Amino acid sequence: PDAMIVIDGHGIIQLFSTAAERLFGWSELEAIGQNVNILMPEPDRSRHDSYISRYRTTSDPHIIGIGRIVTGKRRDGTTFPMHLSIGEMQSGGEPYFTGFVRDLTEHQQTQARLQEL
Ligand code: HEM
Ligand SMILES: [C-]#N
Repeated sequence: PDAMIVIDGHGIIQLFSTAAERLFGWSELEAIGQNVNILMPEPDRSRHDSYISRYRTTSDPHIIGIGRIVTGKRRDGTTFPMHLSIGEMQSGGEPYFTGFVRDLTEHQQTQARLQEL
């Protein structure tokens, strides 16, 4: 039951788990109705809707069901690495996407500390 975010086909946050609140700093009510791009930094932020549009038309997976590390952005403006897995679903005839997130800040810190010593 980690950080899970569900968005519609236009990238608007539909569900936002409790763990996602603790990780991103946004309450579920504040997040719901916002675009998922509020969780990442630029350039990705301004680019995110184009990535979603691209996929929706080419039916071309780039990261759907792949799993990878990106940098996300918390409410206070701080950035952090996180592993992200996007899953695709359908409901009411329209696409929905789910993102499972695993915070990796601690890992990056440990790795960094071990490097500097
Ligand atoms: C918060 C950190 C995130 C960042 C930095 C990020 C970044 C990106 C990038 C760079 C792409 C396109 C990659 C490519 O075309 O190779 C992309 C695509 C997309 N993202 Fe995100 N994303 C984030 C979170 C999310 C979340 C949480 C969702 C769903 C809950 C989501 C849904 C999508 C979808 C549906 C696409 C298009 C899928 C595809 O191109 O196959 N993203 N994202
Ligand atoms: C986006 N992944």
